Amino acid sequence: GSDLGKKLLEAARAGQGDEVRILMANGADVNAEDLHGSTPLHLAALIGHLEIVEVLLKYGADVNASDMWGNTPLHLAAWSGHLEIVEVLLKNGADVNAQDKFGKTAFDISIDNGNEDLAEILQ
Amino acid sequence: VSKGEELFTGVVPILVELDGDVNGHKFSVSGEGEGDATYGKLTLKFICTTGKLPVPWPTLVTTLVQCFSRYPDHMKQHDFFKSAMPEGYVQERTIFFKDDGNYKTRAEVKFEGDTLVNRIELKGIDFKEDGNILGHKLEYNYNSHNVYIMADKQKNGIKVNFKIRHNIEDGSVQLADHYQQNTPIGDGPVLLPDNHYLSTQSALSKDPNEKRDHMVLLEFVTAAGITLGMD
Repeated sequence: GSDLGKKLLEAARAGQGDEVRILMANGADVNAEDLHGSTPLHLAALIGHLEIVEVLLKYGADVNASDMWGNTPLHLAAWSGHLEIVEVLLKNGADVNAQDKFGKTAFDISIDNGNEDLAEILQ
Repeated sequence: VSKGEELFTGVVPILVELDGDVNGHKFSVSGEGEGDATYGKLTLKFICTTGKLPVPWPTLVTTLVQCFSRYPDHMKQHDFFKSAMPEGYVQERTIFFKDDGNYKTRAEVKFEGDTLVNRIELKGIDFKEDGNILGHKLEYNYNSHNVYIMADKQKNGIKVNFKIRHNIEDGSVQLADHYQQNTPIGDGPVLLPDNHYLSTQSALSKDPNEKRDHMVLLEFVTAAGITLGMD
């Protein structure tokens, strides 16, 4: 990111809600990226941290940010079966048709992982 | 389903050391960075510490930590690599560069304190002086591959094979057949997998502030089951 951007990426990946909130209130770039193009929302979605997902969206995170591998936050939430995070992302305009570099949507991932709950809402 | 997978829930520091000899040209490589096995990500930078790398950086990618592959939840039982940690495993390969020489490699991958360390010895023989390798004719880029993994009950480990595709600067591709074995170092129990594969993606770049011969490597690896209408 920047100085604050890097701290925000690290705090999000480590699931530190309070640290994320303080960084955002002190002006960190909500769409900071690491070298892979991972954003704070990618990382929070990956680890299933509902609070940080909601805080970042409330500070204007790009719900449909794509990393350099074509993953969106919806993909990563689906990878780990995070139902509530999928619901929240969908409700904030997540793109059900976004494809990664294998041509897969979040739905396709739910199907690969045999997750009937996610499959139902990702169509 | 392994105590070893618990060591990979966070971002983990990585150190890589390689001692190489290709057709008599001796060289060393150091690498450092981080891995995120939940995401399946590596971010690494490698330096040739002996001067100019006498082979193309792309030929070394496979040799230079499959414990960072993302294994989905339904497949955590098939994750040999992490289960062998922290004591680790020995990773050996022969790599045949078609119409050219071969690399033999032996690596120990294990934790030293909180760092995941890959230490490697590499011996290459029978390279053509003006083939694609010693002639430095490989493009500075990398392809996506499937890495096939089976259990080896006998050696309490796995066997692995795949073919790397290296773009040549004339538009052709140079294949490198990869045969691989992994054995645990510890006496602890490990996971022996059903047959499956890793799907790999990589990008190579340069650090503009780095004055040595070097490679920046970004990698993204996901484990998958065999599916209907493969083979």
